[PDB]
Amino acid sequence: TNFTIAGHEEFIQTSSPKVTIDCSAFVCSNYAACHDLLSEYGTFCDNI
Amino acid sequence: LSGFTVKPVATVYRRIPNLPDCDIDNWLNNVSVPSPLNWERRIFSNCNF
Ligand SMILES: *[C@@H]1O[C@H](CO)[C@@H](O[C@@H]2O[C@H](CO)[C@@H](O)[C@H](O)[C@H]2NC(C)=O)[C@H](O)[C@H]1NC(C)=O
Repeated sequence: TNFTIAGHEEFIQTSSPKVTIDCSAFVCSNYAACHDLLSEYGTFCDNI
Repeated sequence: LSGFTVKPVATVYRRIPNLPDCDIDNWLNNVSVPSPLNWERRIFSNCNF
């Protein structure tokens, strides 16, 4: 016999933080031997 | 591109001066050589060698 109007809310996730990883700098710091050894592995960092 | 790092511009060197010597040669060249059954031990700390 009588009515009103209610209000709801809804959140839908759309985006996400764009995470970029420096594979070379993460696996090896500023050291020469580490980079020299990592250069003999392949393209793992490239694939990442 | 690949990462980089700021190159150092100086060098810090801090050490305690005016310290005695360890004198390990006087301990190794003693006239009292023990045996493996009663081997001896001397601790060297706070000295220069
Ligand atoms: C060589 O060994 C002797 C015998 O262990 C040392 O003489 C003893 O030295 C200690 C100190 O490290 C003293 O407390 C003892 O009284 C000494 N015993 C003695 C004199 O019979 C001696 O110091 C060692 N080093 C040298 C350079 O001789």
